[PDB]
Amino acid sequence: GTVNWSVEDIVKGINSNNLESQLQATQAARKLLSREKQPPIDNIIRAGLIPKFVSFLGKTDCSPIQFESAWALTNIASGTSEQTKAVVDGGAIPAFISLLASPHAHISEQAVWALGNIAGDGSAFRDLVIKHGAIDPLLALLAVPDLSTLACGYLRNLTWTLSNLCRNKNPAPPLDAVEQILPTLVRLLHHNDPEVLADSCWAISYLTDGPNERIEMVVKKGVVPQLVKLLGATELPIVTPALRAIGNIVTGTDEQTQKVIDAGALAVFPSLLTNPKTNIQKEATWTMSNITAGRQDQIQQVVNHGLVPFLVGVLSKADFKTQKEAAWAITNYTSGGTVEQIVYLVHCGIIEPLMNLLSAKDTKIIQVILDAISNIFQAAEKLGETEKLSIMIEECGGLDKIEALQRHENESVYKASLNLIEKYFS
Ligand SMILES: C[C@@H](O)[C@H](NC(=O)CNC(=O)[C@H](CCCCN)NCc1ccc(-c2cccnc2)cc1)[C@@H](O)N[C@H](Cc1ccccc1)C(N)=O
Repeated sequence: GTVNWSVEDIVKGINSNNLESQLQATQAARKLLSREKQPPIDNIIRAGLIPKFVSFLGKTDCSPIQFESAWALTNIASGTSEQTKAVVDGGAIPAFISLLASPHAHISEQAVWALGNIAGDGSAFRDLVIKHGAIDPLLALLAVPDLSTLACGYLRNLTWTLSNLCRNKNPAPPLDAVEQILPTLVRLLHHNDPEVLADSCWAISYLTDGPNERIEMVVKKGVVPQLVKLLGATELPIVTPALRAIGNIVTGTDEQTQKVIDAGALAVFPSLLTNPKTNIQKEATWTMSNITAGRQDQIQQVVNHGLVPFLVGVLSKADFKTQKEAAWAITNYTSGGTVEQIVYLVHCGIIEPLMNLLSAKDTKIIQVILDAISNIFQAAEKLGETEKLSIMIEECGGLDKIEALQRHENESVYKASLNLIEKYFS
């Protein structure tokens, strides 16, 4: 009986002095805003309905209209940024926080979902939600001895909303709020529900997307072994953020990187570096590029796990963005590796695919490769084997690729390749 109302009818209903008529119009409004094709959010907004919906949130005496208006507002707040703003400007945030305490689960859950949409909109709304004190009652809802006694959908919404409080940058969330949330998050990260695990991983991946101090704050909570385990999951919705998170951690200090290696991450990388999903392969290689920028003993652990041939593989054939990542991994490896580790690199076949990418119409990857070639010559210099390396590069057609770079637009390149020609090619 609340199917297909017009906005004018809804307004008439909501403007009556009759709580039941209001409830009926609100429900009608909810159903409109729920329809799949082009819900008329903006018409609803233009009709001045948000303030009325928000005031309906306070009707403790009429829980069904609390629920319908929460749902209606939620549909609106899950739209665009201006639509979300309209919900925030109607005073929704404290009214939703009050509803977290509702004795009716379906109402509390709706409030959880609404705050998640508002906080997920941007840094400023996220921080406004935190300032209105959302975190304490959100965490209080998860304060049970075993998470398994909570309804599955309920727990998924809470996790999702928690992950939005961790999301976005400029600024990152307040340090205080991260610390408040982190222990619950570590807990959710050990729960056995794929979606809760996915969203927990996303949350950790956001918190580790920053300066080493923020990375530290997560890593000191001991999540890395669990991340590595999730890194080995079969579900792509779990692997993807676990790898993003692991990728962020290895952009940190050598000590933070070492915890990733100690947890056994490198054992998962043969499958990641050959993963059929392009973005996994790409982020796996990025991750390697940060590990090969570590200490020589960390480069050595890459060698020991048999990962150099997989780096040669990615460099040889892959999506171009992934190959760019592999080039970095190589330059970083050659930059910091021992002479013996660089010799090993060449013996694995790095030279030919390295040269084939000198044909890439991209300035940065050329600089990166030319830099790597230079590092390898510097290793050959310490062994007096510069000439043998020269013959190697020449025979796989690499020399012609380098002379052609003499004839190149950018001159950071141009001149790097001429340094190479003069110095190592008669
Ligand atoms: C831009 C650059 O500053 C960010 N990436 C880093 O790895 C930063 N790391 C360092 O500077 C280390 C610290 C040493 C760490 C010690 N363990 N020094 C050696 C080093 C130098 C250069 C590279 C390099 C540069 C460019 C590309 N690939 C690798 C890697 C290591 C950027 O790529 N971030 C991603 C982008 C992305 C994420 C996922 C997929 C695709 C892209 C993101 N936030 O989404």
